[PDB]
Amino acid sequence: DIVMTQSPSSLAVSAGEKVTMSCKSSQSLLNSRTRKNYLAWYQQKPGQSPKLLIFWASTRESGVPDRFTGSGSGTDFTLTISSVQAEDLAVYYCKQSYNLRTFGRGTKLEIKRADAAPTVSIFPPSSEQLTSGGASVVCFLNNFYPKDINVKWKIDGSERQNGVLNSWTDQDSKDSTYSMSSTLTLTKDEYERHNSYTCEATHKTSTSPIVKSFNRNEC
Amino acid sequence: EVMLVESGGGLVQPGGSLRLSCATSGFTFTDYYMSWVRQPPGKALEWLGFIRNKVKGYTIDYSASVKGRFTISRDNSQSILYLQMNTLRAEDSATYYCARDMRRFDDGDAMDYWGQGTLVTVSAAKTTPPSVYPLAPGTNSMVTLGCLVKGYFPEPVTVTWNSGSLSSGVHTFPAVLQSDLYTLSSSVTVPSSTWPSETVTCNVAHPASSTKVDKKIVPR
Ligand SMILES: C=CCO[C@]1(C(=O)O)C[C@@H](O[C@]2(C(=O)O)C[C@@H](O[C@]3(C(=O)O)C[C@@H](O)[C@@H](O)[C@@H]([C@H](O)CO)O3)[C@@H](O)[C@@H]([C@H](O)CO)O2)[C@@H](O)[C@@H]([C@H](O)CO)O1
Repeated sequence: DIVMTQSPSSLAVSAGEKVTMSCKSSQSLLNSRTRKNYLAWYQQKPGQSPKLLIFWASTRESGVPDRFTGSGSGTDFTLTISSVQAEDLAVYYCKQSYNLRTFGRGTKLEIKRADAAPTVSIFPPSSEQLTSGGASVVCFLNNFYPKDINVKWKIDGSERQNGVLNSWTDQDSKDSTYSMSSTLTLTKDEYERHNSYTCEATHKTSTSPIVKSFNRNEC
Repeated sequence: EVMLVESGGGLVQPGGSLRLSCATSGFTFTDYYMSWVRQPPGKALEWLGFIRNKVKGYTIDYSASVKGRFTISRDNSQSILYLQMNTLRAEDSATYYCARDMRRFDDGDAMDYWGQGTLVTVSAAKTTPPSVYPLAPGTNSMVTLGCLVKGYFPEPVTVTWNSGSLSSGVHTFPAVLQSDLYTLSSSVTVPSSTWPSETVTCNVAHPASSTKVDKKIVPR
């Protein structure tokens, strides 16, 4: 029941820059006999299981790049990532092993990169979905930055916002971009009445919306 | 090659029980403390307890959160780690990991290797299979395709393309809930000099409804 607190909650840093985060313990993790602190650091990249980086506060686990460094004693600990790489995108947890085990609540490391415009694709309802009387028009906005983007479904010129589901991916581990998918769901009889289906993103990389569309009657 | 595979997760009603297992290999099982750790969606890691190694007599210890409610044990003949969970609540819904813990104090101490995890959803809602819909275009050296996986409950579904050989250029979007039914989509970008001359198929798996589906992305 040693309590572990981490700070900052999250932070954004550009590739190359140094990062430092903190781990604080409600009790000392120092064994006076072994003269070691029982603190471990873990890396959990997006959509992955955690990976060990450091144990004994500062011992670098095998295979771990030496740009990662742990320091500290007793109740105050620190993980440093000199020169951050895009691959370093992850949530970092500290953990005491002095008495059983207890994790902190993590420090999320986001990557500041250059602005990037989405690649937009649009997809009409599949014939097999149409068979069910339902209709989903799907749009992919891939590899863009930053995360804040404005996607509006223009049905026959007029915005919709009715029956829309959106979902963002975490930051990419390679290029540090985001992707998102917008799915507009109609009934089939709904889908036939209208013809023009436009997916458009207004992103901070342009005052001109990026837009893709098809006409149902041209399919 | 050290390997940890979690099994036994799924949809389980509130108040229900469930036994997770964790097959291991690539190392000498009895020598290691094995730990269970969990992670609710969008939440931090929580150690639930461990079972020690042979030298320690395989004694067990727990976190206060699950102590007296969860039971850890190990089959040393098969190198399999177990976790019995009782009276599951919403707060128990999470991804459950097994991890290889300490061997020798003089060496430490930490969780060396983790499994992929197995997901538990404590819920009254009924398991429902997914419809998998192929997403083809209605034209520029690079074509994007997709799969719509429409709910479907509970999480997760697995999506791969061409059996996992298509991993780069694959974006899979977190599932969004819709009246007790999840929807997710996946997208792959391949050179258009390559499609549809070569096949692009998505492989969706929903272990809970026992569904496995292959959806070929055909033109038109
Ligand atoms: C009362 C302490 C006695 O001896 C120690 C000491 O310096 O405190 C600790 C001894 O620790 C072990 C051992 O056989 O090496 C290992 C301990 O591990 C665990 C545990 O199993 O619960 C898990 C570890 O990650 C860590 O959390 C430790 C704690 O730091 C508490 O020690 O607990 C544990 O299994 C103990 C066991 O309780 C018997 O003491 O044994 C050992 O290092 C001895 C040394 O041989 C003589 O001083 O020092």
